[PDB]
Amino acid sequence: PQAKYRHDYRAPDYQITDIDLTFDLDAQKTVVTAVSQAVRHGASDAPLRLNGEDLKLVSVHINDEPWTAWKEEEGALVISNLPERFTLKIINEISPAANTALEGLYQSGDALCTQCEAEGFRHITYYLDRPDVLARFTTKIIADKIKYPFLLSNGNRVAQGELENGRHWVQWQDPFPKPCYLFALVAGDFDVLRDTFTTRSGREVALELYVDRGNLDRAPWAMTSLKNSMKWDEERFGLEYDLDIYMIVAVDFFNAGAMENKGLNIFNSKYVLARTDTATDKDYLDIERVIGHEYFHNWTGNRVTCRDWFQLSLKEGLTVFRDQEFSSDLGSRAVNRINNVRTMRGLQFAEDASPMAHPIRPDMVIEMNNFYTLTVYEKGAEVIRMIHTLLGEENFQKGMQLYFERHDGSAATCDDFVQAMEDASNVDLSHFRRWYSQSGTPIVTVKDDYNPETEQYTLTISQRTPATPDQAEKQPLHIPFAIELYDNEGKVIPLQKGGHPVNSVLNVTQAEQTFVFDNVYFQPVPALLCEFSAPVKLEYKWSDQQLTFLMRHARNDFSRWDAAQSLLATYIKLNVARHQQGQPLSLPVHVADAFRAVLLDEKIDPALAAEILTLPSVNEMAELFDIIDPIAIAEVREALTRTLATELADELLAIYNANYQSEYRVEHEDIAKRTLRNACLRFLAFGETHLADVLVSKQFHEANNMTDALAALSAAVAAQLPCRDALMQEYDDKWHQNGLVMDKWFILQATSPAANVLETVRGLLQHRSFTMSNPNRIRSLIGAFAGSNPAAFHAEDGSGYLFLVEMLTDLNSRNPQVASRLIEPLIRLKRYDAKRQEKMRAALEQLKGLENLSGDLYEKITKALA
Ligand SMILES: CC(C)C[C@H](N)C(=O)O
Ligand code: NA
Ligand code: NA
Ligand code: NA
Ligand code: NA
Ligand code: NA
Ligand code: NA
Ligand code: NA
Ligand code: NA
Ligand code: NA
Ligand code: NA
Ligand code: NA
Ligand SMILES: [Zn+2]
Repeated sequence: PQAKYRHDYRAPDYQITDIDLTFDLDAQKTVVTAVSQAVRHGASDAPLRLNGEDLKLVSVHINDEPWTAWKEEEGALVISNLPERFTLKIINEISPAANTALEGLYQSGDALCTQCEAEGFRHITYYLDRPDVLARFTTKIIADKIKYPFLLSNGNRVAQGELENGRHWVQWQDPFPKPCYLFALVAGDFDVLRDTFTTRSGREVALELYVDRGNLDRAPWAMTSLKNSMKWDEERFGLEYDLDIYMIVAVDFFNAGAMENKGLNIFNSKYVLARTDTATDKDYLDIERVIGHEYFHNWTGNRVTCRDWFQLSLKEGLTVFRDQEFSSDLGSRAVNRINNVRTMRGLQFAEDASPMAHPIRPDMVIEMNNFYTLTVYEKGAEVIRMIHTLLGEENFQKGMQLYFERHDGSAATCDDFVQAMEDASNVDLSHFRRWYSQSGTPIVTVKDDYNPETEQYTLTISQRTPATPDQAEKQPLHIPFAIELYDNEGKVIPLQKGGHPVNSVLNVTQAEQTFVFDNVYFQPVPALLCEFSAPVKLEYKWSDQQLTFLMRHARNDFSRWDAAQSLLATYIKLNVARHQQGQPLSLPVHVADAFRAVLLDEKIDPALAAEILTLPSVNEMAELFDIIDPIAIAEVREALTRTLATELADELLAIYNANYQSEYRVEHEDIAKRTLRNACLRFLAFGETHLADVLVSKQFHEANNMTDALAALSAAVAAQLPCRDALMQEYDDKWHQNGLVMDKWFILQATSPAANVLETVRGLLQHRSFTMSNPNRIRSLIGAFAGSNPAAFHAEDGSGYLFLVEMLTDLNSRNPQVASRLIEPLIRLKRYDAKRQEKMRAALEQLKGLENLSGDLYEKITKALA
């Protein structure tokens, strides 16, 4: 399997302008008839090369003439001797029931549905399966009426009929030209939640959410969130929906989260279905996020699409940015920002130091489904947010408007978007463009000096990006570096120089530079990299007192949280070293007192307090170190929790009781209170055992919502409380028939700190609620074990690695996309000690030798073993 390179992009030899599809649907054998109107742009002797995978070709016609000048090659149908313009007709057969990979047309329970992004449409018929080929689609679907009473595709229904033998048909038309990755088809029997939204200018849009029979009680929040997405896009970005109908279909078998197929989004049911007894606050907010995300793609992705897949971030980084702004505007901006930063520092930074490192706009790709990454998505969004930071909101929106004005109806590039932003704002983004082409995380080193004689404060800022596995050459970036200087009373010192205000976003563009501020009347405590203003590692020699001062005084909530993270980081590192020496946890009294102050400060937003009181995950902890000791990290996180639970016991219980709420509501103030309360409960669970057991079991049994029940159950597991087994069995007995709800329980099994967790996880492969056929089950058990139980996954005997090899041996053949997702923990081997590294290598070597190794795994394994 051969890499493709961005620099090899060339406009296509042929275009397709219109495609008429007919599906004669059956799960065992579907017959597809595709009639395309084509135009040659290249040389008269260049053949038409159509992509196709696992198709059974029945016939090829060119202007109704059966064609002889063609051949099939690996992954292609190559047609020679064509006129300049012509009708292509292909008939081919496919087999949805055999499609375990869930790419193309496949079966989800009794439904048939598609997933075409990135290169799935070629599993349906022979086509120019590349996103710079846009065409107007009409789609006729013919099927058994009892099995498939609903037959859906993109756009509007234009024709309908009934046939003999209990078959019927429906034809759809979508007036907007699209790349084929945005094609969708769904067939099945559903309950349908129907509603309407009227856009700002008066267009009435029929909203239809299709869910499995019996699930309509779990549909209203997703519908509500769609309507909120539509309104918000109008208010913030001035964008309205452009069709008559908006359909969403929730399917249980889906490799990823959700898909923005024009007018017919297809969602993993995990990001649709919610009721207060089945879904947590975090599920509600995830659903809101993802519904929004796919909606936002209607403009950033569909009305302007991608020229080639190396431009994926053009839509994904921008659309994540939009989903984050949506979430932030509707909810707590601080909490949104905190948690996006946790993901960047804790998961994205790890990718950017791994063998799979790539720039947000990749240069080389073997399997494009491997590049739906933290980097393309989350770091992509940080790059868009940097543009926002540099331009300001009004200029940013002018840029968005210029982008759409230039590129509406076409496929564009990352560079086109940056150019629009530059031209509309008159901000020079030439240097900035290097964020698109350079991989790895910049390290920004800051030193300071205060000169009491001149009242000048000098920051000396330096940057460098270390080399990564993919790029040996690195250069300085245009880093927007936001600061705020605090005096001894906690007030902001105005930033200025030579009598002029200075913008608080510093342009850090060189390897080294100095910034000098005047009229600095007191030695400042700085807030540096405010609101994580660039996706960089910050090296600054903070004192504990500067950090506790920020936790008390900083103006932005985010900076209060971030100061706490820097305070903890020091002691996390101390205590990992101590764990390796066999020593107890050491923590200064003044660090504990800082957290006591947060617990007792009645001015602090509970949402913020809750996040300060949520320790960094084991993934965020791992980013503090060059070589990761995952056992020491897990034990340190546990010991730090135990120490704070003891020290803060009375305060924790008082805050726990004070935030009790008898009504459950999905409302942001209520969520914040509950999050603080359950944060307190987490510490209490790790305190004196008897009290813990009582609090936790009572919360579980008395909870009137899944947030409170799960928080209690999760604490019982994490602290290994006496009540654990009984509560876990109760949840199983009550919820085993509900896969989404059981996913939570599988995650808690997989992430258990118990000594025999791997034995228990292996046994759960035979659980009544588990199946290797369902990506969500796989990810909640196997994936959570490998990815979120690094202490057990990285057990010294290598047992974790061998278990993952066994699972991947199956998944490599069954569902390579899910396999590739699950291999990630193994490809980080260079972060671990020599002995783990050798075992991880031997596991990778074994996988490399699989018969029929998928391209998905091959790409990652070869990078890892280099
Ligand atoms: C591969 C696709 C399911 C990903 C989708 N375009 C998203 O960003 O939500
Ligand atoms: Na020709
Ligand atoms: Na076209
Ligand atoms: Na799109
Ligand atoms: Na808000
Ligand atoms: Na996240
Ligand atoms: Na988020
Ligand atoms: Na593939
Ligand atoms: Na420029
Ligand atoms: Na200094
Ligand atoms: Na990490
Ligand atoms: Na089972
Ligand atoms: Zn997306």
